Amino acid sequence: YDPASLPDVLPLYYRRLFPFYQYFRWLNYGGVVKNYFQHREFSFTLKDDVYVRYQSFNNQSELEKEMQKMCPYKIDIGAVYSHRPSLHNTVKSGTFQAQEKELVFDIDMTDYDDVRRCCSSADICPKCWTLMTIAVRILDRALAEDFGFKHRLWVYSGRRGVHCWVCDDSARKLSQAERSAVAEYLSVVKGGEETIKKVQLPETIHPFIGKSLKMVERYFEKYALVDQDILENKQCWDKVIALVPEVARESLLREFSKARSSVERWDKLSSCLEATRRYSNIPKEIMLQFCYPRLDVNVSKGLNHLLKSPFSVHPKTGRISVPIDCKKLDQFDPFSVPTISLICSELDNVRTRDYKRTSLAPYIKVFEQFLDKLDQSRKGE
Amino acid sequence: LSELVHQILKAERVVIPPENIRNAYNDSVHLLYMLENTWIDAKFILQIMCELNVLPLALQITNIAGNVMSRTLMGGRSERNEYLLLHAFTENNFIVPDKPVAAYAGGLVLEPKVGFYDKFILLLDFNSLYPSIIQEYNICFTTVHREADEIP
DNA sequence: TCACGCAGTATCCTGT
RNA sequence: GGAUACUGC
Ligand SMILES: Nc1nc2c(ncn2[C@H]2C[C@H](O)[C@@H](COP(=O)(O)OP(=O)(O)OP(=O)(O)O)O2)c(=O)[nH]1
Ligand SMILES: [Mg+2]
Ligand SMILES: [Mg+2]
Ligand SMILES: [Zn+2]
Repeated sequence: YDPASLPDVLPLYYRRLFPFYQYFRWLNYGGVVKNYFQHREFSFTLKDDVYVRYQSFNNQSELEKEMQKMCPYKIDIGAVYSHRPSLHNTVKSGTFQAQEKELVFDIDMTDYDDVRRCCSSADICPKCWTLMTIAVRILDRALAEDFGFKHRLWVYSGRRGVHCWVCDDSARKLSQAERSAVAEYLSVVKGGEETIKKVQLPETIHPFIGKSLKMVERYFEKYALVDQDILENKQCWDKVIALVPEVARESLLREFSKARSSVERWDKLSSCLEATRRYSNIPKEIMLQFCYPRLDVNVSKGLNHLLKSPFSVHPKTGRISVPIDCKKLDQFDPFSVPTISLICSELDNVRTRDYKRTSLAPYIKVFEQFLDKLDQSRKGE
Repeated sequence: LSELVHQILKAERVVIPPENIRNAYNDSVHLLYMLENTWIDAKFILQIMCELNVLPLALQITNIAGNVMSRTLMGGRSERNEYLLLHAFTENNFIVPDKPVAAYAGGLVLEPKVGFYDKFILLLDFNSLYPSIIQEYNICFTTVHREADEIP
């Protein structure tokens, strides 16, 4: 993909591929609340990194128009305000307030850098994507069981991670404090680059942590012991040794000198820890420190946060921010995600059904199913 | 201005936040909207001026008193009466003073019988009380004998 | 360079 | 004791 080719393709996509009808269905939420779509904030990033916010639109036609006119490189969705953002200058000071917004989570592979060995920075590979695969299951289950949020849209971020939009009416009316509470409840791996032991579970395992460890276990052997090989050599297993009390460290080292496979080393570590009881949760702390999602509480706490819009185009990879089907999560491949160049090649190879002829169709289908569920909830209620 | 427009013209005026005028220099639509807001504010000011009859009333008051119109429209009461009496005295062959380079008892408020009354209450009020007192008893500079705090 | 009078009700505070 | 408001005429 040639990023110099981005300015050539962006218009066509925004003209014949961007799913505006479903997009308006989403952000309009069945028209129940008046001025809901009209008070939504958008922000655009144009060529040469020119940023504009407090953009609002009257209806789908105005949005389609101004978007096709601007051809933005980035589209971010923001809060629904007390008035129309376009007229925020006209609103008396203090009377312009963000009132409702989806509850959103951003999981970014870059935040896992201190604990992955295959890639670094913005590089991803099939060996590390399983971490995202774990996160979506660990988090989404909580959101479906502990909090009872029923309408959850998971979206690929385009490069390094995934976003989650929780759109239940209750989740859209949550205050800042309630959002911060939700984020802290879901958050376990606490600390920066200056801390080595980032998980310190108490004697009692809270049911949520038990279910997160249960989800982790299913994948741990493949991710950590086979793929990541977190015990390949001394430079790496020294870390895991650094994560357990010194008392057994020596006892482990000799054992790790006689083990040929990291699965064997894990068995040995588990046996040694079991023999050594307050430390019976130490293996769980290691698993969490290598597998549990990291959440930027600043992303989810603030109501006025602008997050990458679904079906955006990644300025560098060119991939489309496509929704991820929860059931088919295990089959999701971030490298097969349609790029803008591929879908423009597909478009120029054959009115409201043009996208069905591209590789974008199944993802718009997943989005349509999610919107159908939202409509059913709006009606039934 | 907002309250004045609300109370006189019976219309709603939008307010441009002070922090948004600077940011409005990012789109043609917003800048034109700002200019139109200024135009609408000017129109509101002119409409308020017309409604109260500020100008004709100022002219009438100035003619009655004898001051300059700008002084009348600057507000205040001392200058108007000053010029009224100046003209009155000069016309009648008098030498007016030289321009400068709770002090006494006022009205009487009867002690009320506080309560609720469900029958007709008749209010009797005097017409131009103090002016009529000045006329009736002939109270003036040239009539009362003052002496440079007792009632003359 | 300025600015009308007086009678009356309601609320709130007194460290360096 | 003082200070801050705004009604009446
Ligand atoms: N200095 C001064 N005196 C006033 C003012 N308003 C009222 N007064 C005094 C003088 C009036 O003669 C007296 C009587 O009050 P009123 O409201 O009944 O007015 P007045 O009787 O002069 O005329 P009216 O009953 O309205 O036909 O109160 C004022 O604004 N300034
Ligand atoms: Mg009277
Ligand atoms: Mg006293
Ligand atoms: Zn990798």
